[PDB]
Amino acid sequence: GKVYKKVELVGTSEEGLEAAIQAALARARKTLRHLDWFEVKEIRGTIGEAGVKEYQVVLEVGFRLEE
Amino acid sequence: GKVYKKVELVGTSEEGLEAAIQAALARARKTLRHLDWFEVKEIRGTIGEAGVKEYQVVLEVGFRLEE
Amino acid sequence: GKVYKKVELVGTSEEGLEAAIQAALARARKTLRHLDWFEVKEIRGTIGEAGVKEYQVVLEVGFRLEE
Amino acid sequence: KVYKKVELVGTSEEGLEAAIQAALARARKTLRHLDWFEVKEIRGTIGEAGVKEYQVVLEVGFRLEE
Amino acid sequence: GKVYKKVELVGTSEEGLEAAIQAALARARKTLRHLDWFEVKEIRGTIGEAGVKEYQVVLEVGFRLEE
Amino acid sequence: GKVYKKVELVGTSEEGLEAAIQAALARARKTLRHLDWFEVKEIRGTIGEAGVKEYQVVLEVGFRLEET
Amino acid sequence: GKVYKKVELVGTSEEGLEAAIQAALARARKTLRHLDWFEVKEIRGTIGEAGVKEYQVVLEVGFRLEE
Amino acid sequence: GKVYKKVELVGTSEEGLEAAIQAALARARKTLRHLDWFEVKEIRGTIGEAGVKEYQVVLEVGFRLEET
Amino acid sequence: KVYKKVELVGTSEEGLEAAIQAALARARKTLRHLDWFEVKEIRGTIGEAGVKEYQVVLEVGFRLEE
Amino acid sequence: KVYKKVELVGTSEEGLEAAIQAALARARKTLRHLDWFEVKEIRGTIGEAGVKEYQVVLEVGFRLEE
Amino acid sequence: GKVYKKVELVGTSEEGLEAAIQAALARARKTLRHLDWFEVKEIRGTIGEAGVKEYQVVLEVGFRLEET
Amino acid sequence: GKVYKKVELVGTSEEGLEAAIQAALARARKTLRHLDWFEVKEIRGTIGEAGVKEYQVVLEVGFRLEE
Ligand SMILES: Cc1cc2nc3c(=O)[nH]c(=O)nc-3n(C[C@H](O)[C@H](O)[C@H](O)COP(=O)(O)OP(=O)(O)OC[C@H]3O[C@@H](n4cnc5c(N)ncnc54)[C@H](O)[C@@H]3O)c2cc1C
Ligand SMILES: Cc1cc2nc3c(=O)[nH]c(=O)nc-3n(C[C@H](O)[C@H](O)[C@H](O)COP(=O)(O)OP(=O)(O)OC[C@H]3O[C@@H](n4cnc5c(N)ncnc54)[C@H](O)[C@@H]3O)c2cc1C
Ligand SMILES: Cc1cc2nc3c(=O)[nH]c(=O)nc-3n(C[C@H](O)[C@H](O)[C@H](O)COP(=O)(O)OP(=O)(O)OC[C@H]3O[C@@H](n4cnc5c(N)ncnc54)[C@H](O)[C@@H]3O)c2cc1C
Ligand SMILES: Cc1cc2nc3c(=O)[nH]c(=O)nc-3n(C[C@H](O)[C@H](O)[C@H](O)COP(=O)(O)OP(=O)(O)OC[C@H]3O[C@@H](n4cnc5c(N)ncnc54)[C@H](O)[C@@H]3O)c2cc1C
Ligand SMILES: Cc1cc2nc3c(=O)[nH]c(=O)nc-3n(C[C@H](O)[C@H](O)[C@H](O)COP(=O)(O)OP(=O)(O)OC[C@H]3O[C@@H](n4cnc5c(N)ncnc54)[C@H](O)[C@@H]3O)c2cc1C
Ligand SMILES: Cc1cc2nc3c(=O)[nH]c(=O)nc-3n(C[C@H](O)[C@H](O)[C@H](O)COP(=O)(O)OP(=O)(O)OC[C@H]3O[C@@H](n4cnc5c(N)ncnc54)[C@H](O)[C@@H]3O)c2cc1C
Ligand SMILES: Cc1cc2nc3c(=O)[nH]c(=O)nc-3n(C[C@H](O)[C@H](O)[C@H](O)COP(=O)(O)OP(=O)(O)OC[C@H]3O[C@@H](n4cnc5c(N)ncnc54)[C@H](O)[C@@H]3O)c2cc1C
Ligand SMILES: Cc1cc2nc3c(=O)[nH]c(=O)nc-3n(C[C@H](O)[C@H](O)[C@H](O)COP(=O)(O)OP(=O)(O)OC[C@H]3O[C@@H](n4cnc5c(N)ncnc54)[C@H](O)[C@@H]3O)c2cc1C
Ligand SMILES: Cc1cc2nc3c(=O)[nH]c(=O)nc-3n(C[C@H](O)[C@H](O)[C@H](O)COP(=O)(O)OP(=O)(O)OC[C@H]3O[C@@H](n4cnc5c(N)ncnc54)[C@H](O)[C@@H]3O)c2cc1C
Ligand SMILES: Cc1cc2nc3c(=O)[nH]c(=O)nc-3n(C[C@H](O)[C@H](O)[C@H](O)COP(=O)(O)OP(=O)(O)OC[C@H]3O[C@@H](n4cnc5c(N)ncnc54)[C@H](O)[C@@H]3O)c2cc1C
Ligand SMILES: Cc1cc2nc3c(=O)[nH]c(=O)nc-3n(C[C@H](O)[C@H](O)[C@H](O)COP(=O)(O)OP(=O)(O)OC[C@H]3O[C@@H](n4cnc5c(N)ncnc54)[C@H](O)[C@@H]3O)c2cc1C
Ligand SMILES: Cc1cc2nc3c(=O)[nH]c(=O)nc-3n(C[C@H](O)[C@H](O)[C@H](O)COP(=O)(O)OP(=O)(O)OC[C@H]3O[C@@H](n4cnc5c(N)ncnc54)[C@H](O)[C@@H]3O)c2cc1C
Ligand SMILES: [K+]
Ligand SMILES: [K+]
Ligand SMILES: [K+]
Ligand SMILES: [K+]
Repeated sequence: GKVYKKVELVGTSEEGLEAAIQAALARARKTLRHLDWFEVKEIRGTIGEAGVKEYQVVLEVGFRLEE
Repeated sequence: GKVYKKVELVGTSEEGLEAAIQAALARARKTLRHLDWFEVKEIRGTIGEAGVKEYQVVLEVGFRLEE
Repeated sequence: GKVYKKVELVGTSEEGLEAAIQAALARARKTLRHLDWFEVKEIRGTIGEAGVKEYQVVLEVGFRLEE
Repeated sequence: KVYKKVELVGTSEEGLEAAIQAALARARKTLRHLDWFEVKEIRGTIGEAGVKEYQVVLEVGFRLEE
Repeated sequence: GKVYKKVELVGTSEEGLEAAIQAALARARKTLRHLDWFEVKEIRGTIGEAGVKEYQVVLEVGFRLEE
Repeated sequence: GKVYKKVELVGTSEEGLEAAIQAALARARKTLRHLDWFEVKEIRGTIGEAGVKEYQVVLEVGFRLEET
Repeated sequence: GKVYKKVELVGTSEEGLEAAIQAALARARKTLRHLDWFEVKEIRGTIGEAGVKEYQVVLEVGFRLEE
Repeated sequence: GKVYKKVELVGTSEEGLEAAIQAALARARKTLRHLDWFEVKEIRGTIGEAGVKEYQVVLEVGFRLEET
Repeated sequence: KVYKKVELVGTSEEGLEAAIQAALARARKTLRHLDWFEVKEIRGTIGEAGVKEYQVVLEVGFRLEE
Repeated sequence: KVYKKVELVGTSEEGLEAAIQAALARARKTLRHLDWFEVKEIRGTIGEAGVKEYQVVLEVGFRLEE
Repeated sequence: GKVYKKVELVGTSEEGLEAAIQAALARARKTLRHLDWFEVKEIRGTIGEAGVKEYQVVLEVGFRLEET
Repeated sequence: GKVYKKVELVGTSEEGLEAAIQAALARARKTLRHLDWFEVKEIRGTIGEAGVKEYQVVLEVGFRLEE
C-alpha cells in the first residue's frame, strides 16, 4: 500500500518547546511534501546567562512518498 | 497497603503540550476518582497547513483504588 | 483464540517488596477474574525517618477475558 | 479529543495476524471508536509440533466519548 | 572501508505484515541502490469495521553507498 | 523450585515470519528438552531482487531444566 | 581533554514545562559553574483540583569541571 | 585477557524473590564453573488463589571461562 | 521546589530490602530531605553457597535547600 | 537553526575509530555543516582471524541551510 | 531455513576495546563453529591506579548452526 | 553492608575513545576515592574539517563510599 518515510530533524528555539517543534516542521515543509505526523524523540538544550539558551527538540517527521 | 491503578490516555490540543495534558486529566476526572499523578510516555502529533495540527500527549494517569 | 487483558497496578506496603506485590494482587482479585500472571515494571518507594517508608511495586497483571 | 489505550493479548494457533484479529474482535465487544493498535510483544507457547499458541501483546487505542 | 546508509520507512498494506514489509522494500528499490538488509522497528496499524484496516510496519532499510 | 533456561536463536525462512519462527523451534527440538515458550526479540532480514530475500526472527526460547 | 559532569535534577512548576526546566537550571547555577547543556529524562507531575498541580521535569544538567 | 560467559536462567520459588534467585544459582552450580555475578533482567510470576503462586526471576549469570 | 537525584548501590548479604536500607542509611549521613527512591538494577556476586552479596542500584531523590 | 540527522554505518578492518572516520568522510561528500555524531551500535563480522570488519552505526547531525 | 545461535560473552583486555572484542572472539573459536557476526551490548571496565585497569566488552556472538 | 556511589561524567579527547575514557577517570581520581568500575552509557562527538574533532564518552563511575 502507501509507503511513508521518516526523517529526523532537530528544531531549536530560544522561546519554548512548541516553538522548536514548529520551527522544524516549517523547515521540513520547504522541501518535503505530504507531511503527516511527528514524534518527539528527545528534548534537550543549551544553557546560558538567561538559563535556557536554546531549546532543542529532536523529532521524527513522517510523510507520504509518491509513486 | 494502598493500591493504585494506572490508565493510559492520550490528550490532544491544537494549542500546546500543557493544554493536551490538561485535556486528558480533565477527561479522566469525569469517571475516575482519587487522581494522584501522571507520567508522560510520548509526545507526538499531526501536521497540517498551520504546521502542528494536533499535539498528542500520551500519558499514564495514576489514581488510588478504593477498598 | 483466547484473549487476555493486562492492567497496570501499583501495589504498596510498608512490609516489603513481596508484600507490595501481594497487595496489588489482592486488590486485583476483587474485580478481575481468571488472574494468571504478573510482570514487575518498576520498584520504587518513599523514604522515612529511618529508611524505606513505603515500598511501591508497579506491575502488569494479566488475566483471561471471558466469553 | 481524548483517547484511551488498553493492553490486550490476542492468541491463535494459526498465526500472527489471526492473533491480532482475535484481540481486536474482543475489544469491539465493549469498546467503541477503535482507531489504532501497536504491537508491544510477540511471543508464544511451544508444543511437540513447534508453535502451539501465537501470542501478540498489543495496545489498542480508541476515542473516549465526550 | 565501505559505508552503508539506513533510511526509515513505514510500509503499509491491508493484506498483512509481510505485505507491509514488502511494500516498503518495493518503494525503497525505486530510488535506493544496493539494498542489503532491513530491521523492523515497530508493528502497528489502524482498526476498521471488522478488524485490522491497515497494517503499518516501521523499518530501517540498510544499503551500501556508492563511490 | 523449578528452573528454566533461555537460549537465543535466529530462525530464518524465505517464506515468512511464522516459518522463520518455526525453523528456530524445530532446530531447538533436536538437542533441547521441555521447550515451553518463546519471545521474539527482533525481526529483520535480507533484501533481494524481489524484495525480502530471507526473513530473520531473533528469539529467546525458554525451556525447563531437569530437576537436580 | 575537558571533562564534564552530569547531575540529575527535578524542576517543578505549577505553570508549565519550560518554567519547570528554568527552575531547575536557576537552582543549578547557585552552586554549579560552567553549566553547558541539559537533557530531559522524564516529564511527570501531580494532579489536583485544578488538573495539573505540579509539573515535574527530570533532567540531566551537564557542566564542565575545572582542573 | 580473561573471557566470561553469560547464561540466562529463570529461577522460581513459591517463597520469594531471594529464594527464586538462589534456585537459579543452585542449578547453575551443577554444570557450570567459576560463577561470579548475576544480573536480574525481569521479575514476574504466576497468580493463584492466595496471590502469588510462583515468583519467577529472570537473570543473567556471569562466569569465567577456562584459559585457552 | 527543586529536587536532586543521586545514584547509590546498596549491598547486603541478607537480601534485597537490607541492601536498599544500607544505601538509604548512608544517604542520610550527608543528604537532607530524602523523599523517594527508584530501583534501577538488582544484581550481585556469587559464592560457594549461592548469593554472596546482593547489590541494589538505586536513584535517591531529595529536596534541595532554597 | 534546524538540524537534520542521518544514519550511516562506517566500516573498517582496522578498528572503531577508523570505521567512524569512514562514515564521516562519506557524509562530507554530500552534506554540509557537519556538527556532531552519536554512536548507536557497534557490531561487526567474524573471520578466521577474529574481527573481519568493524561496523559502527551512527547518527550524524548537521545544520540545514535556511 | 538456516538457523543461527547467539551466545553472550564478555571479552576483557588491559590494552583496549578492540583487544577485548578480539579476546572474546578468540575464545569463541575454541569450541564453536561458523562464527559470523558480533554485537556489542555493553562497554564497561575496572579502575586501577593508572586509570582503566581492564576493559570489558559484553557482546553477543552469532554463529550458524549445522543443518538437521 | 558496603555502599557505592555512581557519578556520571563525560570524558573528552581528540585522541580517541580510550583517551576520552581515560580523561574522565583521571579527573574522577582527583576528588573521588576507592574508584572501582565504570560503565559506558554513550559514545558521541563533534565533527571537524577532516573527521572527528572531539570524542565524547559518557560514563558512570562507581566507587566505594567511606565510613
Ligand atoms: C507509523 C505511523 C505512525 C503514525 N502516527 C500518528 C500519530 O501519532 N497521530 C496521528 O493522528 N496520526 C498518525 N499517523 C497517521 C498519519 O498522520 C496519516 O493520517 C495517515 O498515515 C494517512 O496519511 P495519507 O496517506 O493521507 O497521507 P497524506 O500526505 O495526508 O496524503 C496526501 C495529502 O497530502 C497533502 N499535502 C500535499 N502537499 C503537502 C505538503 N507539502 N505538506 C503537507 N501536506 C501536503 C494533500 O493536501 C493531500 O490531502 C501515523 C501513521 C503511520 C504509518
Ligand atoms: C508508582 C508511583 C509513582 C508516583 N509518582 C509521583 C510523581 O511523579 N510525583 C509526585 O509528586 N508524586 C508521585 N507519587 C505520589 C502520589 O502522587 C501520591 O502523593 C501518593 O501515592 C499518595 O496518594 P494517596 O494515597 O494520598 O491518594 P489520594 O487519591 O490522594 O487519596 C485520597 C484523596 O483523594 C482525593 N480525591 C477524591 N476524589 C478525587 C478526584 N475525583 N480526583 C482527584 N482527587 C480526588 C481526596 O480529596 C483525598 O484527599 C507516585 C506514587 C506511586 C505509587
Ligand atoms: C503474554 C503472556 C505472558 C505470560 N507470561 C507468563 C509468565 O511470566 N509466567 C508464567 O508462568 N505464565 C505466563 N503466561 C501464562 C499464563 O499465566 C497462563 O498460564 C496462560 O495464559 C493460560 O491461561 P488460561 O487460559 O488457563 O487462563 P485461566 O485464567 O487460568 O482460566 C480460567 C481459570 O480461572 C479460574 N478462576 C477465575 N476466577 C476465579 C475465582 N474467582 N476463584 C477461583 N478460580 C477462578 C478458573 O477456576 C479457571 O481454572 C503468559 C501468557 C501470556 C499470553
Ligand atoms: C497517540 C496516537 C497514536 C496514533 N497512532 C496511529 C498509527 O500508528 N497509525 C495510524 O494510521 N493512525 C494512528 N493514529 C490516528 C488514529 O488512527 C485516528 O485516525 C485519529 O486518532 C482520529 O480518530 P477519530 O477521532 O476519528 O476517532 P474514531 O473512533 O474514528 O471516530 C468515531 C468512529 O467510530 C466508529 N465506530 C464506533 N463504534 C463502532 C463499532 N462498534 N463498529 C464499527 N465502527 C464503530 C464510527 O463508525 C466512527 O467512524 C494515532 C492517534 C493517536 C492520538
Ligand atoms: C549494521 C549492519 C547490520 C546488518 N544486519 C544484517 C542482518 O540483519 N541480516 C543479514 O543477513 N545481513 C545483515 N548485514 C549484512 C548486509 O546485508 C550485507 O550482506 C553486508 O553489509 C555486505 O554488503 P555489500 O557490501 O555486499 O553490499 P551490496 O549492496 O550487496 O553490494 C552491491 C550489490 O548491489 C547489487 N545491486 C544494486 N543495485 C541493484 C539493482 N538496481 N539491480 C540489481 N542489482 C543491484 C549489485 O549487483 C551488487 O551485487 C548487516 C550489515 C551492517 C553493516
Ligand atoms: C520467565 C517466564 C516467561 C514465560 N512466558 C510465557 C509466555 O509468554 N506465554 C505462555 O503461555 N507461557 C509462558 N510461560 C509459561 C511456560 O510456557 C510454562 O507453561 C510454565 O513455565 C510451566 O512449565 P513446566 O514446568 O510445565 O515445563 P515443562 O515440563 O517443560 O512443560 C512441558 C513441555 O515440555 C515439552 N517437552 C516434553 N518432552 C519434550 C521432549 N522430549 N523434547 C522437547 N520438548 C519436550 C512439551 O512440548 C511441553 O511444552 C513463561 C514462564 C516463565 C518462567
Ligand atoms: C555528552 C555531551 C552532550 C552534549 N549535548 C549538547 C546538546 O544537546 N546541545 C548543544 O547545543 N550542545 C551540547 N553539548 C555541547 C556543550 O553544550 C558545550 O558547547 C561543549 O561541551 C563545550 O563546552 P565548554 O568546554 O566550552 O564549557 P564551558 O563551561 O562553556 O566553558 C567555560 C565557560 O563557562 C562559562 N561560565 C562560567 N561560570 C558559569 C556559570 N556559573 N554558569 C554557566 N556558564 C558559566 C564562562 O563564561 C566560559 O565561557 C554536549 C556536550 C557533551 C560532552
Ligand atoms: C561484564 C561484567 C559485569 C560484572 N558485574 C559485577 C557486578 O554486578 N557486581 C560485582 O560485585 N562484580 C561484578 N563483576 C566482577 C565479577 O563478579 C568478578 O569479581 C571479576 O570478573 C573477576 O572474576 P575472576 O576473574 O576472579 O573469576 P573466577 O575465577 O570465576 O572467580 C572465582 C569465582 O569462582 C567460583 N568458583 C570456583 N570454583 C568453582 C566451582 N568448582 N564451581 C562453581 N563456582 C566455582 C567462586 O565461587 C568465585 O566466585 C562483573 C564482571 C564483568 C566482566
Ligand atoms: C521526579 C519525582 C518522582 C517522585 N516519585 C515518587 C514515587 O515513586 N513515590 C512516591 O510516593 N512519591 C514520589 N515523589 C514524591 C516525593 O516522595 C515527595 O512526596 C514530594 O517530592 C514532596 O516532597 P517535599 O517537598 O515534601 O520534601 P521533604 O524532603 O519531605 O521536605 C522536608 C522534610 O525533610 C525531613 N528531613 C530532613 N532531614 C531529615 C533527617 N535528617 N531525618 C529525618 N527527616 C529529615 C523533614 O522532617 C521534613 O518533613 C516524587 C517526586 C518527584 C519530583
Ligand atoms: C540535538 C543536538 C545534539 C547535539 N549533541 C552534541 C554532542 O554530543 N556534543 C557536542 O559537543 N555538541 C553537540 N551539539 C552541538 C553541535 O555540535 C553544534 O555545536 C551546534 O549545533 C551549533 O552548530 P552550528 O549552528 O554552529 O553549525 P555549523 O555546521 O558548525 O555551522 C557552519 C560551519 O560548517 C562548516 N562547514 C560546512 N561545510 C563544510 C565542509 N565541506 N568542510 C568543512 N567545514 C564545512 C563551516 O566552515 C562553518 O564553520 C548538539 C546539537 C543538537 C541540536
Ligand atoms: C540476526 C542477524 C544479524 C546479523 N547481523 C550482521 C551484522 O551486524 N553485520 C554483518 O555484516 N552481517 C550480519 N549478519 C550476517 C551474517 O554475518 C552472515 O553473513 C549471514 O547470516 C550468512 O551466514 P552463513 O549462512 O554464511 O553462515 P556460516 O556458514 O557460518 O558462514 C561462514 C562463516 O563460518 C566461519 N567458519 C567456518 N568454518 C569455521 C570453523 N571451523 N571454526 C570457526 N568459524 C568457522 C567463517 O569464518 C565464516 O565467517 C547477521 C545475520 C543475522 C541472522
Ligand atoms: C553495581 C555494581 C556493578 C559492578 N560492575 C563491575 C564491572 O562492570 N566490572 C568489574 O570487574 N567489577 C564490577 N563491580 C565490582 C567492583 O569493581 C568492585 O570490585 C567491588 O564492588 C568491590 O569493591 P571494594 O569494596 O573492594 O572497593 P575498593 O574501592 O576496591 O576498596 C578500597 C580500596 O580503594 C583503594 N584506594 C582508594 N583511594 C585510593 C588512592 N587515592 N590511592 C590508592 N588506593 C586507593 C584502597 O587502597 C583499597 O584497596 C561492580 C560492583 C557493583 C556494586
Ligand atoms: K510547553
Ligand atoms: K505474518
Ligand atoms: K524480597
Ligand atoms: K578504540
